[PDB]
Amino acid sequence: MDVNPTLLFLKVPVQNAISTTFPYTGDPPYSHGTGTGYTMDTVNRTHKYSEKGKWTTNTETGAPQLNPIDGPLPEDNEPSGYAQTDCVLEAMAFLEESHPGIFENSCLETMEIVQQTRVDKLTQGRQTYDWTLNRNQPAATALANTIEVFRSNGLTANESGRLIDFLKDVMDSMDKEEMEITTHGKKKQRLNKRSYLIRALTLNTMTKDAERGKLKRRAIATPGMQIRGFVYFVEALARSICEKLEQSGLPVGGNEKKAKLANVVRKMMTNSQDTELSFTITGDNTKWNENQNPRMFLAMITYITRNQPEWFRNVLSIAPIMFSNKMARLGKGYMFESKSMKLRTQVPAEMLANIDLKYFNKSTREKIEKIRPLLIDGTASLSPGMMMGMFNMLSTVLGVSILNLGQKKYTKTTYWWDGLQSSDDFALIVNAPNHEGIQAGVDRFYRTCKLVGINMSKKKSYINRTGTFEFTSFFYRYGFVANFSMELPSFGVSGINESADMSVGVTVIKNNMINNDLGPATAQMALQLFIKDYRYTYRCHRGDTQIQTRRAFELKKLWEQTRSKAGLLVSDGGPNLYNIRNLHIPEVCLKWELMDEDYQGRLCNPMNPFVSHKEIDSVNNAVVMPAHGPAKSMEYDAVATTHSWIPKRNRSILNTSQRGILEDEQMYQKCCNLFEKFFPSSSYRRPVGISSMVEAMVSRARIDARIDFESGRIKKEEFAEIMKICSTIEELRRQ
Amino acid sequence: MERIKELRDLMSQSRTREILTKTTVDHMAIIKKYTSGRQEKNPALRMKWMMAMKYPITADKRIMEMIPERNEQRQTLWSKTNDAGSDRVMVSPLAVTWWNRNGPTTSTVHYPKVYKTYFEKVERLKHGTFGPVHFRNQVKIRRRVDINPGHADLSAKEAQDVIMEVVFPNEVGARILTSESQLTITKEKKKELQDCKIAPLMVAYMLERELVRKTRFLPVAGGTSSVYIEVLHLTQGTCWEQMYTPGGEVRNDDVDQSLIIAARNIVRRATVSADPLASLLEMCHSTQIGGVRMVDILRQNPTEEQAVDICKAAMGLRISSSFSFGGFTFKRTSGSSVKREEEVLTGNLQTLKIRVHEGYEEFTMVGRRATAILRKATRRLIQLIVSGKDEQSIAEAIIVAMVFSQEDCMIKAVRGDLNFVNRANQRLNPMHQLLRHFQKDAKVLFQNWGIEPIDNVMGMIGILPDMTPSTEMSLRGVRVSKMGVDEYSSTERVVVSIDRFLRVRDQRGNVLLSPEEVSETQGTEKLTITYSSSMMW
Amino acid sequence: MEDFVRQCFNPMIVELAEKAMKEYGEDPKIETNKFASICTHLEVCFMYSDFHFIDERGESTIILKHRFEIIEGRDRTMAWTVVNSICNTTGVEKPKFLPDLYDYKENRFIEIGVTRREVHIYYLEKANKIKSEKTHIHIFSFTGEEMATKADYTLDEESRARIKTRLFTIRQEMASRGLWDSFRQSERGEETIEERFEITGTMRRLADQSLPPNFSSLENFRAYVDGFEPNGCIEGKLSQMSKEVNARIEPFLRTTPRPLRLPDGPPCSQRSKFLLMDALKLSIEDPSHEGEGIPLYDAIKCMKTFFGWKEPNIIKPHEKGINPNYLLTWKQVLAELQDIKNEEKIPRTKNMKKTSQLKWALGENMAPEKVDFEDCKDVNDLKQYDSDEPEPRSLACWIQSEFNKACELTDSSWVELDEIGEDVAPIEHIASMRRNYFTAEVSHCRATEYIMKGVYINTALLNASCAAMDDFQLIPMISKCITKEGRRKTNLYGFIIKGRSHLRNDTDVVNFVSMEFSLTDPRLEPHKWEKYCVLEIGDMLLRTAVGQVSRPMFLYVRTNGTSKIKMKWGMEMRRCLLQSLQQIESMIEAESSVKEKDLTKEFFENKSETWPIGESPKGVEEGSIGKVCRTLLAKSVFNSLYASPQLEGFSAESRKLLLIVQALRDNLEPGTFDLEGLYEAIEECLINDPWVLLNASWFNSFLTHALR
Amino acid sequence: YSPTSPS
Amino acid sequence: YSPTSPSYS
RNA sequence: AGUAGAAACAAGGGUGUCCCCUGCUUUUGCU
Ligand SMILES: [Mg+2]
Repeated sequence: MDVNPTLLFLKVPVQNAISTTFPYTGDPPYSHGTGTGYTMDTVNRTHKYSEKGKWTTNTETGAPQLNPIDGPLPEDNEPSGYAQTDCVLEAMAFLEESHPGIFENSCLETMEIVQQTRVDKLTQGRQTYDWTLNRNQPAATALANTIEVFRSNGLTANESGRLIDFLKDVMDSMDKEEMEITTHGKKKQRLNKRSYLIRALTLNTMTKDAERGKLKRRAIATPGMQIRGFVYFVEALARSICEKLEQSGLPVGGNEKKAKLANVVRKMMTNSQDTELSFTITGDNTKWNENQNPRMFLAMITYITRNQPEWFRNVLSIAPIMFSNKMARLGKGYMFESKSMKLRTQVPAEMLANIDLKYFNKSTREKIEKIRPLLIDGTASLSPGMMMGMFNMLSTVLGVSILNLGQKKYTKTTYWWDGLQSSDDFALIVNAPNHEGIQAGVDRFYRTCKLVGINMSKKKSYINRTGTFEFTSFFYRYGFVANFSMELPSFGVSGINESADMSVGVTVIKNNMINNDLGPATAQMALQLFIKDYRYTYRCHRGDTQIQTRRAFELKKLWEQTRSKAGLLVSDGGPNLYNIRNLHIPEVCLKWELMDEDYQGRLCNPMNPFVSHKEIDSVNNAVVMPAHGPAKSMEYDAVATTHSWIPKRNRSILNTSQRGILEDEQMYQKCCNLFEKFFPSSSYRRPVGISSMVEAMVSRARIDARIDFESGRIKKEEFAEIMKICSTIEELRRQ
Repeated sequence: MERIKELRDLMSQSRTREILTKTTVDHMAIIKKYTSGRQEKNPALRMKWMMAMKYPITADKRIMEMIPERNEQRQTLWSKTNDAGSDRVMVSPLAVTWWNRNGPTTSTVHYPKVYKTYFEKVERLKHGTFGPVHFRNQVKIRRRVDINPGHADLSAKEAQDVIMEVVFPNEVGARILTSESQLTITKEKKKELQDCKIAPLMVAYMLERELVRKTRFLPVAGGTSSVYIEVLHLTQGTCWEQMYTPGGEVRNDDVDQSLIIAARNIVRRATVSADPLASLLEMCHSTQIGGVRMVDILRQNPTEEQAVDICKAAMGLRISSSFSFGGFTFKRTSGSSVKREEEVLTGNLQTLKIRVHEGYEEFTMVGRRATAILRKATRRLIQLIVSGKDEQSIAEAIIVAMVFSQEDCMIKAVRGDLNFVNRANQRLNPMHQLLRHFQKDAKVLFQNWGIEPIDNVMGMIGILPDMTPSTEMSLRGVRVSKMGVDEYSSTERVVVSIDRFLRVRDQRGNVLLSPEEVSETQGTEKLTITYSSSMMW
Repeated sequence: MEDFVRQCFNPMIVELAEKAMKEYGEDPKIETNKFASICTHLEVCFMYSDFHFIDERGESTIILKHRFEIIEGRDRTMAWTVVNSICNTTGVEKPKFLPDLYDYKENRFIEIGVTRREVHIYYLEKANKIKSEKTHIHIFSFTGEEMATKADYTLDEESRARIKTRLFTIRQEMASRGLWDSFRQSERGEETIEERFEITGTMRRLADQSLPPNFSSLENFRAYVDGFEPNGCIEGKLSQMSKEVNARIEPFLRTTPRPLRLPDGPPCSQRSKFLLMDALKLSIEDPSHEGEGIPLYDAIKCMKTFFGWKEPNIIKPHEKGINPNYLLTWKQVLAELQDIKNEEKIPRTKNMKKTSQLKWALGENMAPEKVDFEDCKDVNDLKQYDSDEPEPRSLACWIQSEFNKACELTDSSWVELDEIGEDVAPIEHIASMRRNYFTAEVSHCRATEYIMKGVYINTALLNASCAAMDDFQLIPMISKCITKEGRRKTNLYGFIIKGRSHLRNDTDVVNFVSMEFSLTDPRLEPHKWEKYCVLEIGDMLLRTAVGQVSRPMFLYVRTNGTSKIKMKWGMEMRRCLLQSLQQIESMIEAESSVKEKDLTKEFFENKSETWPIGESPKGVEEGSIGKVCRTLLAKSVFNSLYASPQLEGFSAESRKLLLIVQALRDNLEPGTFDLEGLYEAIEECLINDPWVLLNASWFNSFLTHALR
Repeated sequence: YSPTSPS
Repeated sequence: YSPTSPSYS
């Protein structure tokens, strides 16, 4: 007897046991070295799929650009980038005709958005590329560096705080004849027009990690701070358009997506005895982000923004232009080794332009030779494609337009089609009287997609009668089935802190019960396993246990001291009182009535030093990375206690030349913290004011001292002393 | 005192002096987030790796003078080394345990008053009662519910103003609270939270979490309520239902039901009135629900109900673009149609002047007990996928869909004259006349509608004219879906206009709501309702 | 007039005025009558407030307390803050709008006004605008007139005279400049400014170079788009397009699919971090729970229970290694254990000496020196890092045996789940009984032993790596179990020596040397042990049913490596359980939704229902629900142990083929656009991983069985 | 419960 | 016997 | 050697064998 779990599918339908096919209990693949090879391969592929285009030499950056728009029509089934402008415009026009007034209302809503958004909105990013430091930095740090450099160069239109004013500052800086930057031992560096222009259009390329279902790694890109605002406005407009389209799967969540898929599937499937067949295609596009063209996006935005103010059109149009004139960094470079001398060294990618080719192997040599013509200032010119792929919502609009072209009033034939689109993914359904009509409709859809620059992966797609299908790992078999493995990595210690981790684990179990058909017994065992893992990770085993750990002594002393043991938290060696009924209750409140007065007072002491409160937006809010998709924000219910501490940070930067920023950071904190001591509300709602920090602080100190003295809470001596100190600060401000 | 001393010491140094004297208050929002610390890319791995170190936690410098350097067992608790990018000091979890077992104990009496949401949750769970477990096929409808029992339906801005007044009284600014409900909440919270040592930020966050209505699109199987959805994981399942009654009542549900009842009664009394618009406006401004004026509730309550929508649009506010017919709300999904006036003859030899809709169209119809999706052609019905709690609800949905289809097949099914009138003794439009006539009885229509065979597909079943489930036969384009037909998520809020007869018309001119679309059901008010107008006397 | 105003005021006053007018967004060089009015207001208010203090009793003071508090000449935020604080503390209700200043003696807010017009007109205007009755209003005139509420002047006659004199002299100076007549004050209109966003300069050129080929300027493209109307563009281009661009459906029938092509090469070898089926454990009855005692003391006790130690000798040498180093490593481990034994004090951890054998076995100083490129470009053999495909390996028959042994039941329980809250709800009781059935079926599965062993080993390795990154640390492989008689046992599998662990990247490798006890002779399956050096360290007298039989006891010694990510994911292996159990639960619930009752007890105590789970020469074999649960648990565990990108790729690609086969089985008429491409994508993921090769072989068997 | 298998 | 958890006295 | 797989680890910096610093920080995007 040889055990063969796959044979279980001979009785249980594949969907009903789909979780058996997801090996999400092991670690996902990771990249080990450099991402340069993947970036060069991506650039070469992008320029190969559109090699029958017009070659131009940019007058500003002096880079060679490839324009495949309105190029030769495809003659084979290979991926193509020769989108036709008139076809895209016709698709947009028919989308408007199907939903009259959609573009106008979306434009009005987004225009109202534009005049109100603040520059600080750009701080809600993740590792934005920094042209000043020429490296990845956190979004807020990159924005601050850019603002400082702009200010030093007489670009101060962003003092108003509006994002559009920052965009005007970027516009003006683009025309500057010389840019001054400060590099850490502060030193001044001067960039000419072309150098700064190439830096502002640069994308930092790296390799993606923890991706599932792929054998080969792929490269991603991150833009700088010069293009984030334009992309933000474009994505806001695209989101407004998508919200009003019933065939768009964004930005709604999983439940809404399932509802829409069920609605469309039931709509199309149902028919009388024998009048028409319906076939669903579980399709998937190939090289989605390497064949989409920024020029087509510019055409789409131009058509969408018809009969609108000129400034709105320009603001929405800047982003496609920049993306059309983009450049990509070639990663860290490569590493060379010498066996005879037993040596290793790093070769930066900036040197690949004129490096000897004898070091590299055949494939890398071919890649370098192919990409050499495009290299400029250590960056490769990449006009076509959407490598970074931050237009996830305009592509959804294009796909929805292609889907909408399938109405019977547009095909002018017995066949028609409908379905759902989610950026790259799509589910199609074609209805036709017979199989010949089905084939005709599928061919029509495929050819229209080719005309609009969308390529369907014939290798990754299939067609079957519209009863069962898949869409972004949602499996439908006459109803959506559960895929628990997808959420398996979420079942564990999140890694925020004791209280937050407990809250997040309990909430995750509750939500997987509510949504993913997690069974009661499975939920109970998940609770048991989470408690075990939590205890082992945080070394908070039960006080009476004889587990040897650094924290065992303190927990044992607290345990023997306590009278009511059931009131202690699991973080303090207490027992686990959670069950299915009370998976929605925070732990502190769950066992509040069982806690001793002394222990309760100590644990819930607002005078402890372990609790630090940042801006309210981060209160009871955590970042969780799912198995698939981008990182998400999760809100958990927990009482702030001594277990809400913050773990220590990385100190590697202390050994580099960038340590200067660290010191700088600390300085800011001081001032910021001092501000909180004068404006306690400043952490809740962002304060506004053009006066300097010191002026507001001294004014508030004067008013507070006067009020407190009038209230009689402070003796005149203290008021006089603080008045004198404030006068000293006020005079020292001038000098 | 100490604040100015700290400011002076800060102003002593040169670099920090420049930072303080050259950065505006607006720039604070940016420089405070300035950090060299990359956002963690694998928090689970980092936590598992760092809890094996000696000093993984960070704490304020005060910890140095608050707990001893070493434990009784000579175990170090905190280390002098500062945390990167701040003045905090690295410490071990043993420090936290030592604090919990030996730290300064303080009276915690405001905690139940500050974290009211969680303590109400636990009280509701404790006082609840359970029932039997029913093992049966479960039908789950995805609906937009509000998972936040116990809130005062205050929006973001009003909640922010109340929180500012309660927690940071001197920073209120230029805003003066007006609505007496807001004043009551402010005074109450100020009294309860007087002399509270909890950090202001946490108190503000808890107030915001408690006062604002949240919402989620969830697959509800049974009742919908802020107290039933809260315990959804424990009540419904894949194949079981756990009977349960939460041990607590929430004022939001009470006010919702009372508002529905009051709006229905007021529109009913306005229909008879000589001036429906003026009478409705006066009744809106001259009534109170549980001590709260209805005008304030209407501008804030998001509950959906034909009477509520009519009252909300009367004074002038945006409402859902979906139109009400036969007690069902229709949201258009795809397609379009043009209104063409036509004359038609019934089976009783009567002339009806109707406004047919020409063109392909798709609608989703949502009702109290059943929901469906309808593909409709010009004067012809293509498909009607329906699902309801029980047979009667499905029957009502099918009747309304058939009438809406405007097919001549249901026209010639009419027997007898159509002389239906409203409460004000006014003739109704032909569509509603037909709907009422077929709602009284439907044997002839269902019999004289059509019969076609179907394909047995899982999750689907047929219905015969006598309304009995069938597996090989059904009506024309009508199918009953065993699995719940999910409703819509978001509805467009658009401007509308109301005439003197309370007929709500949008910009395109089509009627969305009318008093004849208000249900005749009368429930029991949960909150006392008082009417100060002369009519209700 | 700008010079007249600027030169005739205190620099501070003009600075405050200009800041205040800028706060509104106005241009000081454009509007100046407003500037003059606001500067006069600031001056009069400052004279009103200055030269006024309050002594201790609360009386006047003319040259400490300040009688007047200023509101004008401040940012809206600061003014609102101060007024709100004053209203809160004093109790006086704050006004709807912003007053000019506040007085403490009478405790009320007072408004100051300076107007060319008659006092009464401006007084009425401001009074009926503010609409306040508890705020004072004071109006001044350029001609010397002045009036306050109820004709009550708060300021002394001397102060009023001084203010009047200042106003008169400034008016005389302005008239001397001659612009006094053409002043007429100025009022706030609250203008609205339309937005603008121009594309010019370099960005205009970039825009002109980012259009379809046929257009030369952005304006031309915009004009073309605005005047665009759909005229059969898509249809014309579809007609033009070649017919070779089509999506032709290929009918997928029972005769279409073919078996996957497995790679060819040498047989695959074992690559797990510890022995799975060949592991031998020395056990001692100790009444302690998981992770309670000192690992080293338990290891010593377990070692004591075994008699029959033999002088080590190489049996199966490591082909590419130095076997004498492995022999010396084992000898050193024995010596160090003896040293700790003869110490009368067992520390938590032991640091091994950095001998030559351990230096070699743990990869000491094997990283090439890091040098600058300019210092080694001339080296003859300097080249790119080897980045070829992994060499192909053919599937071997030992992985199937491993999986078969991992699905078996054991005589000892291996998992002791923690407590949870007591059952209060009937659904919770049903869940408790269902979970009891599950954990009974799962507690005695060899896969659970693998889970516990892996979790313990990875936890110990990670903790040791973080705690001591510079020491060769000894770690016993220890497990805790409960026998069928209920007696607790502590088992020792072997030892692991962890080397230097300065792990920076999540993929950085820490090397270790693992020596594990076993009873299987390597020479039977040499290809499985290519990475090992197997020794003989004793002859154990096993107790068989008939009697006692002596068999050799081997030590599998190898060098392995693990990263931070691999160790972390090995610490979370317990969640594997969940997967299997979830799959089981949904299988019961689905069958319980038709019978309107719970069949968990029926399924687990009658074994009437079976599922095909294996293969036998007679055909397909069916097992019970417990067997299915154990099989799914074992599959999840082996996925955890043998994780690799090849497995991920194979799973993702073969999922589609499984779905297509299922659609064929459902009679849904499946069709493919490029099946050969899909087969190539599936096959590209099979290189050398035994687990992925076994999964592919299973898929081939399922394909053969599912189409007949 | 005492798990048992035929093998 | 069991070649994993045997008895050896 | 070993890990591992399209490129890497098998410690990396610093200062004059000891000592000092570092364990995600030249590399983790987007709704
Ligand atoms: Mg995709």
